[PDB]
Amino acid sequence: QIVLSQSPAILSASPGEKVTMTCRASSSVSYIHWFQQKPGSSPKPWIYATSNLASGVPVRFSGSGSGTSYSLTISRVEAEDAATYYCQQWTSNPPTFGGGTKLEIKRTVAAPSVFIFPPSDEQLKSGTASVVCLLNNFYPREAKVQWKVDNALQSGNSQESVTEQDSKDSTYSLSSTLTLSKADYEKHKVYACEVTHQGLSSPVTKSFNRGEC
Amino acid sequence: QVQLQQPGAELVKPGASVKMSCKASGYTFTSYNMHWVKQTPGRGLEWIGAIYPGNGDTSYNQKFKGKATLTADKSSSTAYMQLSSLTSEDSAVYYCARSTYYGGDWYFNVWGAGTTVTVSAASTKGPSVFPLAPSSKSTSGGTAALGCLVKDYFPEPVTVSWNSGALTSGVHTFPAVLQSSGLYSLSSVVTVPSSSLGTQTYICNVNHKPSNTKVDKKVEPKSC
Amino acid sequence: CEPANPSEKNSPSTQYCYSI
Repeated sequence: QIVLSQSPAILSASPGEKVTMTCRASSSVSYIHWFQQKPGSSPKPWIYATSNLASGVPVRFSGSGSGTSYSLTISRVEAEDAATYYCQQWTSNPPTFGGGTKLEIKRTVAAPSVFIFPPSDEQLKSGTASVVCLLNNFYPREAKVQWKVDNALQSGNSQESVTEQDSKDSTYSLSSTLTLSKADYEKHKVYACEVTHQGLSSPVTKSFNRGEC
Repeated sequence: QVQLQQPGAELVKPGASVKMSCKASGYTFTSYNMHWVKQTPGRGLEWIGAIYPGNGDTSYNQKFKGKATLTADKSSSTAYMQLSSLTSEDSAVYYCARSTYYGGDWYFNVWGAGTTVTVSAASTKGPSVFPLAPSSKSTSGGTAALGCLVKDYFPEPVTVSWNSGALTSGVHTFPAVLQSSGLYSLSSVVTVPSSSLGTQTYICNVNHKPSNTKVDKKVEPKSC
Repeated sequence: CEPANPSEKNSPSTQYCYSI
């Protein structure tokens, strides 16, 4: 099986930029193929036979190359281009795919809209208390979510989760939920979430007093 | 509509075998080669094998020669791939894809949505669904945020929608997280205009097929 | 000589290919 090496692994592109990604093969191949894959979905035929565009693929895309060196290039990067692009070859059996180059949009700065969620009544009626902090539609990805309990910073007892970059606005969303026992949850009054991000003027704090409302 | 239909997910016990389907429509199933591709975050997209439905002829990648068996049924126009004695390394997404045009060279121009396989001995566990209520806060706000905490379920995946699919804009369903307990947790939020919190009723619908569990939760606003 | 696409198995080129 021929080995296809792609580069770069991650390609950061600002909306409107002109970028290119390469694909190299362990030994010569007659044609190279490109597929676009957004997460949760099947990879889509994007370029076939080195230079041809698949159905519904914009003129911004293009591809060329020969022997062991090929490339895909976007003339004008747009938001809906975020995804991993995969290299592919049919010259040898078994046909092989490349490792993929992930493209992410470096859009303009965007502050998160922060919301904090107290544990439900049904949840404590089961012995567990989950407190969620929501960071909505922000960029860049780097954001500091810090849990404060009775004015004291917490650590290690909370997990985070991030969505993929949105195809229309190119931002991320993040959920950070603190989980602790009913018994321990009842030992404190003020539960807060502190957020620092490039976008907001100053670190914001959304909080609530246990069992007040 | 040339299309390839594959089931969404399958939970397999380590040691067992699983036979996956891939129904085709919109073209004559016997004049095209059907291919199967494996996908993992660590080993990427791997070609498993292919079959020609009009012959029964099959082609394999040496790597999956003793792991996969490819078959095709003419009358129901379905392709099948049987995975034997599955181990943790077999947990992945599996695609079926038709190839066409030997001319220039072949082309994977029609793919299936992919069937996600999880091999685990663990028992199926339904999700507990709790509401993430939008408080009134100190902040007046123009838009409030609504949510649903779908936690302690196994195995993936869980489908979450809003108002029977009527509300889609502004929804963010987060990637599941395997908790220390070996169960998965997930959250689904939506932003909506503040003034609608008293007129509209927001329901989150959770579907966890692998445990035959369907729950509809009302997330009740809180006057704070 | 072995084709990735099974529908090639009986082609003129694969048969010629086997005629090494």
